[PDB]
Amino acid sequence: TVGPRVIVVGAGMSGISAAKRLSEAGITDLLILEATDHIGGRMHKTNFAGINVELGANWVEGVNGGKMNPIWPIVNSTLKLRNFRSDFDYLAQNVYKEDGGVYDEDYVQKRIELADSVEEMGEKLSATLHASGRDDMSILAMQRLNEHQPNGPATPVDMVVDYYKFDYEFAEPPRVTSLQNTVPLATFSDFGDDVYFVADQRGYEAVVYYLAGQYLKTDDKSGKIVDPRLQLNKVVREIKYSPGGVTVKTEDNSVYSADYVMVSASLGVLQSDLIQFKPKLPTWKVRAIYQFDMAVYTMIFLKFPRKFWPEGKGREFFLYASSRRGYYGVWQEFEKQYPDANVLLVTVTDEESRRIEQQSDEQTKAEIMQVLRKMFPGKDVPDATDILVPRWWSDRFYKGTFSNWPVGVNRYEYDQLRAPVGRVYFTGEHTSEHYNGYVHGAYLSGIDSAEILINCAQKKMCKYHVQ
Ligand SMILES: Cc1cc2nc3c(=O)[nH]c(=O)nc-3n(C[C@H](O)[C@H](O)[C@H](O)COP(=O)(O)OP(=O)(O)OC[C@H]3O[C@@H](n4cnc5c(N)ncnc54)[C@H](O)[C@@H]3O)c2cc1C
Ligand SMILES: *[C@@H]1O[C@H](CO)[C@@H](O)[C@H](O)[C@H]1NC(C)=O
Repeated sequence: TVGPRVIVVGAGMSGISAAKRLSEAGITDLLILEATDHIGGRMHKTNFAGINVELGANWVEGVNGGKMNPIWPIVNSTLKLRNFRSDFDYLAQNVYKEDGGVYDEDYVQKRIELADSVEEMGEKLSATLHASGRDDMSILAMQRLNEHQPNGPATPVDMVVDYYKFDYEFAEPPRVTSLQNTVPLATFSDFGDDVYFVADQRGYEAVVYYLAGQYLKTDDKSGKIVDPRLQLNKVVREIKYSPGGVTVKTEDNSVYSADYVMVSASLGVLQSDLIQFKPKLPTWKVRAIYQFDMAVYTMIFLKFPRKFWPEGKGREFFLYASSRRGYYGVWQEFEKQYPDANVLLVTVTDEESRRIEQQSDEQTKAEIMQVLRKMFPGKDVPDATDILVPRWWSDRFYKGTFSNWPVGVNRYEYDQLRAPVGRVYFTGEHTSEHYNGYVHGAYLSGIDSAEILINCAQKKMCKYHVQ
């Protein structure tokens, strides 16, 4: 109403957080333009076969550690969102042979232990690397170094173990991933090694909503955010920035003025042509944008006439050691989370995600049936009655699921990513210093971006030195 005006592009986690931090400081003249018809962004639930499941973020990652993960209190104490600790101690008993049945546990255990040791030496190595990133390498290069081979895990069991250890976490193979920025990982180093599966019918998005209703006006009766400051179905298509101020044009031809703009759209959106910047963003910034990775993590859901898979102690997570690396490999059954549901969850990432998103649900269901018959022969496995294939990559407002730190990108040029250009500020998981790719990362990045601008608006200090 009175003071500087900031336009926040996008009402995701970091978007909502940023505006909240801005409000708190006094900058209340905010306008949040959100492309979709809902806040939450990549924190989004949907109805699959009469239950609510997550399309996007599904875990609170990093719990029980030396520092409190800011999302965990909100999830466990404040909203008391239904969630369960994920236990992976029994994967050794649950790795399926490409053709028929499981491997000898004692065998698989060796391979897991071996894999863990190679990664532990990765940590030692990573701890010695110069902070300039000068002597950084891919996770694979390290793996090769320890295993004394021209290659990383090359055999069906080893690979699915490798996939589970890395791909299943970062949504890209070890060979594209920076050793120095994932091994070890601050998310786990700081907040603990535990991850917690949110399975609450309100949605994991309830966290975003909770935060949003601490500064945005909500209807006393229904609870729906009624604040005129949040505008849904507003698709920012052009940002005009000059010494004087900023213009923000949306897709319906509205043009807005403000003193500053906070961009919370994903790295993939920035990488696309969705938001045009006039004038064009400096080279240094563009090169930072296009060198970072916007990975794709696809959570394929399936429902079945009956339950043909093992349930009980250490049965939640099972692997499929395909000879075609990353082929329908990581499986999750929901006996605890959605009792009597008959839903399985297979995760694919990266190269496979792009294929699968592009093909018909039927074609996919077909492929998955085949695999499931091989995993459980001498059982009668019914065709899946329903399939869900989240198409995040294909979606213009996301163009991926989360960022991954790639080999080549050093700490400096990562900072160029978060750096502002004029009155154009950036936020989102991909700007998060130590927690890119994560809900908390997005959440904390909101606060940091906000504070950077607040420091400029109020304290009148606006030179940002990239480091
Ligand atoms: C499949 C998947 C699984 C994941 N797994 C985990 C996990 O379980 N645990 C965890 O901690 N994190 C995980 N994440 C990552 C986590 O979801 C993100 O780090 C976090 O949600 C990012 O929030 P954000 O505000 O940075 O981006 P977003 O949530 O994408 O916010 C951007 C918002 O801007 C909007 N938008 C984009 N373009 C425009 C525009 N042109 N105009 C106006 N609005 C625009 C979008 O609609 C969106 O609402 C997962 C993500 C996905 C999708
Ligand atoms: C979450 O809440 C439960 C049940 O109220 C409580 O016992 C526990 O302290 C919390 N769990 C974690 C991991 O913080």
